[PDB]
Amino acid sequence: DGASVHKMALLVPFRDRFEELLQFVPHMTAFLKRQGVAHHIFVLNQVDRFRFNRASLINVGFQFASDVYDYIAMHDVDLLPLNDNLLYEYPSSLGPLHIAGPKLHPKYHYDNFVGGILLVRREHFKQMNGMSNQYWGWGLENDEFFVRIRDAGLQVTRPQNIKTGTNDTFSHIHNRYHRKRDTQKCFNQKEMTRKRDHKTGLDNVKYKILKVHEMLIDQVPVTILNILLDCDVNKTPWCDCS
Ligand SMILES: O=c1ccn([C@@H]2O[C@H](COP(=O)(O)OP(=O)(O)O[C@H]3O[C@H](CO)[C@H](O)[C@H](O)[C@H]3O)[C@@H](O)[C@H]2O)c(=O)[nH]1
Ligand SMILES: [Mn+2]
Repeated sequence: DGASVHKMALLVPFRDRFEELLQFVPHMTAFLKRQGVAHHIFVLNQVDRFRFNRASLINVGFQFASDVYDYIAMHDVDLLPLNDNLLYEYPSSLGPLHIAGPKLHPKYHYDNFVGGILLVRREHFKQMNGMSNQYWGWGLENDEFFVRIRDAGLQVTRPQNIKTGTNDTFSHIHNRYHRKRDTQKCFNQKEMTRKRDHKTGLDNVKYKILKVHEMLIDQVPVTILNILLDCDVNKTPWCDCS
């Protein structure tokens, strides 16, 4: 019959979370198969020694993923949906589809939280020049992206009529001592990362993909990108506070 189907690039920024990944892959694969979502998991493995930069990794994963994927899911590796009514569907013309809304997320409950699991059309992501590159270490990168969404004249949509709440919609298995949040600030990080970034994004992220690995986990194919991010210490020296 030849019908076209939407295809989701599941982008998972990643470093030192193997145990999480082993739970993530079978869970998401089963979950998405149940709702018939065609997709592939890309593990975006940061292999430079700078601080963790999930936003730049997402930009890299976006560039790498084939054009056949017409939308992406920017997805934390430790955050699993427990409710089948969370549809990972092709977002509407309105803008990004935010799965892990503040009324459903176990921890983050502010109105404009768009983190955890955020689905974006290829065209919309392109239109916004992707994510800022200036976020090294934990925090703020999704909040700046929220402003990009608005500046592009788009809106965030979230699932409606979800009956579960903050305690039973997602599993967030992330112990703050086990997997520490890198909240250090150095140089003028605080002042700079709190400012909207009109200068960097998808179009100027600097990197090399050193290696592409094809992995199977219990028969499920997953792609690993070993990504070497570059840091310009003349611009973002807080990529390394050592
Ligand atoms: O050293 C790290 C740090 C993070 N991650 C990945 O990045 C994801 C998000 O990082 P955290 O789990 O450490 O932070 P939070 O639990 O506070 O998550 C929220 O805060 C982050 C702010 O940086 C992101 O916005 C994220 O989407 C949002 O759900 C992780 O799940 C994991 O997939 C790694 O792989 N290695
Ligand atoms: Mn987490």
